[PDB]
Amino acid sequence: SALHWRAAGAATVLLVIVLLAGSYLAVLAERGAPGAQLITYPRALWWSVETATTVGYGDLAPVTLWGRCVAVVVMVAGITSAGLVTAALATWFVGREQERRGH
Amino acid sequence: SALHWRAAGAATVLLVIVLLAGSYLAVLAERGAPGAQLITYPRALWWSVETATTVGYGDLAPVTLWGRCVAVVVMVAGITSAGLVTAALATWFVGREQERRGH
Amino acid sequence: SALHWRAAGAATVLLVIVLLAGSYLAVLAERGAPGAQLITYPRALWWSVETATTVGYGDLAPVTLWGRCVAVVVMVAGITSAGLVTAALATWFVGREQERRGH
Amino acid sequence: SALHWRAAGAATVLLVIVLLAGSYLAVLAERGAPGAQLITYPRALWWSVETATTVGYGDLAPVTLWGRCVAVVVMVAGITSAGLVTAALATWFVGREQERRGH
Amino acid sequence: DILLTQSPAILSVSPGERVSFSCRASQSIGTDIHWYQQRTNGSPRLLIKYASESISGIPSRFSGSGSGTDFTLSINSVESEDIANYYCQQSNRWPFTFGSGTKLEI
Amino acid sequence: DILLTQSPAILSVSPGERVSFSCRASQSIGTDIHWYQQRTNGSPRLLIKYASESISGIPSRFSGSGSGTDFTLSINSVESEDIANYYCQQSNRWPFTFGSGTKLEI
Ligand SMILES: CCCCCCCCCCCCCC(=O)O[C@@H](CO)COC(=O)CCCCCCCC
Ligand SMILES: CCCCCCCCCCCCCC(=O)O[C@@H](CO)COC(=O)CCCCCCCC
Ligand SMILES: CCCCCCCCCCCCCC(=O)O[C@@H](CO)COC(=O)CCCCCCCC
Ligand SMILES: CCCCCCCCCCCCCC(=O)O[C@@H](CO)COC(=O)CCCCCCCC
Ligand SMILES: CCCCCCCCCO
Ligand SMILES: CCCCCCCCCO
Ligand SMILES: CCCCCCCCCO
Ligand SMILES: CCCCCCCCCO
Ligand SMILES: [K+]
Ligand SMILES: [K+]
Ligand SMILES: [K+]
Ligand SMILES: [K+]
Ligand SMILES: [K+]
Ligand SMILES: [K+]
Repeated sequence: SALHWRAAGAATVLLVIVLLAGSYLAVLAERGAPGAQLITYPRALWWSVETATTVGYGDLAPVTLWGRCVAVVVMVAGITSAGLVTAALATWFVGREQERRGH
Repeated sequence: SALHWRAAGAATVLLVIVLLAGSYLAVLAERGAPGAQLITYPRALWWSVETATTVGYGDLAPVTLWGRCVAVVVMVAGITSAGLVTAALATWFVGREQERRGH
Repeated sequence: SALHWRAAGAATVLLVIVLLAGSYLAVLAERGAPGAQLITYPRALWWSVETATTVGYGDLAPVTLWGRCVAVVVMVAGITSAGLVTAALATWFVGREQERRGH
Repeated sequence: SALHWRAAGAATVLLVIVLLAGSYLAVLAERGAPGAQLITYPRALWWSVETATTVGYGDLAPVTLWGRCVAVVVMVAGITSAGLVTAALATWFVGREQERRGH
Repeated sequence: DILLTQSPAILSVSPGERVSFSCRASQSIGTDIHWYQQRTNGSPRLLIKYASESISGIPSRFSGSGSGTDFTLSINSVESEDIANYYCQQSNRWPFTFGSGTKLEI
Repeated sequence: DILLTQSPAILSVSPGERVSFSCRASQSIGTDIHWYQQRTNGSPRLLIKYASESISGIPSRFSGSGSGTDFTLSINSVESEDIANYYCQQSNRWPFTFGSGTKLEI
């Protein structure tokens, strides 16, 4: 298939992997830090999603160095995914407008 | 009309529907969870808008599994809408620059 | 000048106007609601900027219907501005790549 | 190399510089304001990253005029970077689709 | 769960004086407090919603104030028909809860 | 609503000593506290804004400190013309509220 759609689907798959891996690693990094709340997996998965989408309610946040590094990877995976999809959409619309005008 | 404008308008309509449906479903999911604040419709509609735009002040947030799933649909509808509009804008600008340079 | 640059500059100007007008209107809407914090202009201007950029720390947020409507206009002006600029950037890059490849 | 990739890499470099400089300047601006929390460099660097990505959990936020001005530069550097990368991605996808269709 | 404390449980006033009922929430609940009047053998009647908002059909001598944890229902110049029990109720968090009631006596 | 507690209500000092007025807020209000002086039959006069910021025309022996819930107005070396009532006022949440005042006596 076309490259922009392959890249978008790839990025969605990788994003799902980053969300799951980041949830696991966030708990691993944050347990052992007194006061940390990112310490059970279901709510860590929720936190990783609202971090990837850049919503960040602030109901949960990492306090350790490694938990925050994981957060940064999650943010960047989410923003990159969303950028990839926007660009793929733009590419589709541009090509269909080229055809509709007769190139 | 052109596809990118039809897609953008469609996405705006669907987004409005997602905001209203998500507000209704958030209250339905969150009532019954002790401590939940997303439990009356006017402030749930406000929450759904600040979630769709990815602002997420954190004045309100869901605590249940289903309320958080609804939140995820709202985030994705909002980010997709904004991506669709950016791409439609890009398509418009690219075509007008093609014409202005003489193709 | 080219349309995408005119549209981006227009949007930046309008955004500045929306930030100032929204700060004024937020204070006007929120004074009179017990508990409201968006009630003096300097911190209301700060709130309007972190709302337009979709950061939303949550240090400040509106509680009234009209203050929240103003917030929605600010969010949409900020997201639209950022979309307009991304699209103008895309248009510039696409045209320069067309020329660099010889059309 | 092509302009959109040079611009994206430039923007990533400048963003890293803005994150480090903003962390230093945030601490410099906020020390001396009673109640301020953005006052040590490691957590200021973390704050600058979650501000640049527009996540904004709200675990930390500036309270002074200059700390908030720094925050605004960080937000805009982050949003511009992300816009630049999306536009570079769009340019790449558009050119590869042009070639795949035979121009 | 939000505990709502109404104290004192009995208020004694003279005709035509201003009376104030106290309602205190165990944590901050914005303005999400509603006030009901219940006369002897009657069903509760909403007086004030969201701490201070009027209800149509309710005499204007009723008002409410406060936000956060501390709420006040006020009667300008009490009269005989105000003799009743008065309840606050929060809707900030699930479940909704009621205060234990203050009796007005003249 | 923000309750501001000024205690004690009367402060007795000797000429030239350092005096400190206390103002405590019922919840955290950053540095959004302002201090006024009112002499006998005079109107209030702003002394200190945002907990610690100077006002032009106010003698430099006045200063303020604190953040969160606990605020202090200080007079370096009190003199006769400082005899007055002293009020704090918050602007963090609507409505603005005043403390009940501390009288300075020499
Ligand atoms: C290594 C393990 C990583 C994966 C963890 C498995 C999580 C299991 C979730 C289902 C169990 C429900 C328990 C519970 O009570 O969950 C909700 C709170 O009631 C929490 O809300 C959540 O789990 C948020 C769900 C977020 C959806 C993300 C979808 C991504 C597109
Ligand atoms: C199934 C029902 C779903 C729809 C719910 C209907 C909501 C009614 C709102 C108007 C009643 C006002 C009551 C009130 O006091 O509202 C504001 C708080 O004072 C709350 O602010 C809000 O309602 C936020 C408004 C957000 C605007 C969203 C616009 C989308 C582009
Ligand atoms: C109708 C009036 C609307 C305009 C209001 C005027 C605001 C004046 C700001 C300067 C006075 C400083 C007082 C003060 O102590 O300000 C900072 C806190 O110390 C607050 O931080 C802020 O004011 C945030 C500044 C945000 C910058 C926005 C730039 C947009 C690109
Ligand atoms: C002028 C100096 C500016 C630079 C400051 C240097 C910061 C040093 C960080 C490493 C020391 C660890 C100390 C510590 O305990 O750090 C974490 C809390 O435990 C804080 O989390 C953080 O430091 C957040 C890291 C954010 C990563 C940003 C990556 C950008 C792509
Ligand atoms: C950012 C990817 C690496 C995260 C590793 C986390 C391990 C935590 C150990 O304390
Ligand atoms: C995410 C779309 C389905 C949401 C269904 C919510 C129903 C809640 C029932 O407890
Ligand atoms: C959203 C634009 C209109 C805002 C008007 C605010 C006026 C508040 C009056 O209470
Ligand atoms: C926004 C770039 C300039 C920031 C300067 C900060 C210096 C703070 C001095 O109080
Ligand atoms: K974006
Ligand atoms: K955000
Ligand atoms: K955001
Ligand atoms: K946020
Ligand atoms: K937040
Ligand atoms: K908080």
